Amino acid sequence: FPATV
Amino acid sequence: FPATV
Amino acid sequence: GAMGSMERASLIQKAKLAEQAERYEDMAAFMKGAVEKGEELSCEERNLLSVAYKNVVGGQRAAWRVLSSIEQKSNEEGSEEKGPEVREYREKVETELQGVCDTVLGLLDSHLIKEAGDAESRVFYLKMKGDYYRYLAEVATGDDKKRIIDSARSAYQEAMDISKKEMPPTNPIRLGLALNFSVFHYEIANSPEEAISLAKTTFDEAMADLHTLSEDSYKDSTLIMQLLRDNLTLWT
Amino acid sequence: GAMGSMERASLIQKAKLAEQAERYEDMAAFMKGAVEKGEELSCEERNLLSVAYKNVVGGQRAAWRVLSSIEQKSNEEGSEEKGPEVREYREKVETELQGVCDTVLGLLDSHLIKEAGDAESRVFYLKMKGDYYRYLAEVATGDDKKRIIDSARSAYQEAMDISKKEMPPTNPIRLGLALNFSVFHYEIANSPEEAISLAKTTFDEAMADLHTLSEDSYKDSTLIMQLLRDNLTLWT
Ligand SMILES: *CCC(=O)Nc1cccc(-c2csc(C(=N)N)c2)c1
Ligand SMILES: *CCC(=O)Nc1cccc(-c2csc(C(=N)N)c2)c1
Ligand SMILES: [Mg+2]
Ligand SMILES: [Mg+2]
Ligand SMILES: [Mg+2]
Ligand SMILES: [Mg+2]
Ligand SMILES: [Mg+2]
Ligand SMILES: [Mg+2]
Repeated sequence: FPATV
Repeated sequence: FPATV
Repeated sequence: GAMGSMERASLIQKAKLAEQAERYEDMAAFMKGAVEKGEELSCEERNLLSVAYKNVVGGQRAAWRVLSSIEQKSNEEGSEEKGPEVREYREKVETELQGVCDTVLGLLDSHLIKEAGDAESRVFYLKMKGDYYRYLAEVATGDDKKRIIDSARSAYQEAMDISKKEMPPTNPIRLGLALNFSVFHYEIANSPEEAISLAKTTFDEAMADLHTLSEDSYKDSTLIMQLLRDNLTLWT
Repeated sequence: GAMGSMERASLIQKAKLAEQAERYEDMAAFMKGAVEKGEELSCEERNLLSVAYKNVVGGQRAAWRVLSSIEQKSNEEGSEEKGPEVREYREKVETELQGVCDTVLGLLDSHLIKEAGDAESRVFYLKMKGDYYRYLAEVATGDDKKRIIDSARSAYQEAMDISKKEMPPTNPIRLGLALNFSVFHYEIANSPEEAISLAKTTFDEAMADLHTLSEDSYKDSTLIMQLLRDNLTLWT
């Protein structure tokens, strides 16, 4: 999965 | 801590 | 509310203790109680709220994906029938996830967003609104999937408009908002080109503003810029 | 019981799915429902039950220790008064931990132990009884702390007596029982010499019986023997 914050 | 199972 | 009898300051103190103990469900319940006191949240308090619910929903999402993958495998050709149990349990986790998302969206709508006038608070809460509609979108399949997606898009868009007018390109809230909106484009809206454009433009405009920052601000911004770069590397 | 309407086999299937999703609270609830169907548990099912509750109580214990350490620091000389919140929240976690321990002990007493006649099941459940009294002992401070400790000791002792008569020295249940009873001696009963003697004797007698084992049994036994050695290294 791609990075989120 | 020591190991337990 | 089971937290109605506890002091606001005690709820915040206990949220911080729960974080230290990695008790994120407790942390979220304490912060929900604090929000429901009706006062606006400080920046630190806003981050306690987001940290708590992000950890809770993050675990739910991880479990949902495991179960969804098992379910899809059971629905391939040649798979032995296992009965309704996989679907039932995936649905159980999904319903609990949707409940958490609805709780957070409820706090934002009653009444965090409408009382947030400063850019730093208003952008923060609109990003959260986008994020929790995005989590609902990840599991949606019915007649309101498109409406859930548009609700996410609308919240992110309003946050982006404010952040571009009112915050520098290196502001960590603005950066994290763009990171997540970019993921929304890639993973939810089937718009990988928009995802990549947003991530690139955000990264480059932040790069050009790093010279204005202190050493501590520089570390905060470059941390999020690296996540933008990591995603671009994954996508190109 | 909220699981009263679900098939035993469906509860077991869902326990396995919950394990795969790292949803250990769910896993424990499913296994509690399965136990409450009233049939004896197979070896696999016994391990699903223990895995679930060990993970749940293990997280509670970790949180309790974090909070207890903060509480003790606040009770040192020169510490600023923080109010009742640290104690209250430590007590909240502690009460939830005791509740989980009481639930497990309740299943063992109604009626897993009394129906367990084979050594492998009876030793397994008596070890569990010792373990969950030990977790209660870790947080006990009042008029029944000594009685809780003796309840743990008594359960472990009966399990040891059966395991020595009925199982080979390399049996993994017998080995894990001894590992944990040894920790009970060291950490709970203030008997470090008994802890060390038990661990050493258990290790050496298993060493002498490894030659009788298949390659797969050898791996299972030597894994637990390494834990005995790790503890001995920590303690000497
Ligand atoms: C917006 C201003 C700001 O970030 N201020 C602030 C002050 C003190 C502590 C925090 C903070 C950020 S994350 C966090 C936590 N996980 N406990 C606390 C922020
Ligand atoms: C006592 C016999 C035994 O261990 N048999 C058995 C058969 C199948 C699966 C297990 C087992 C052990 S741990 C576990 C799990 N964590 N799901 C399953 C044991
Ligand atoms: Mg008041
Ligand atoms: Mg559903
Ligand atoms: Mg643009
Ligand atoms: Mg029946
Ligand atoms: Mg107490
Ligand atoms: Mg002896």
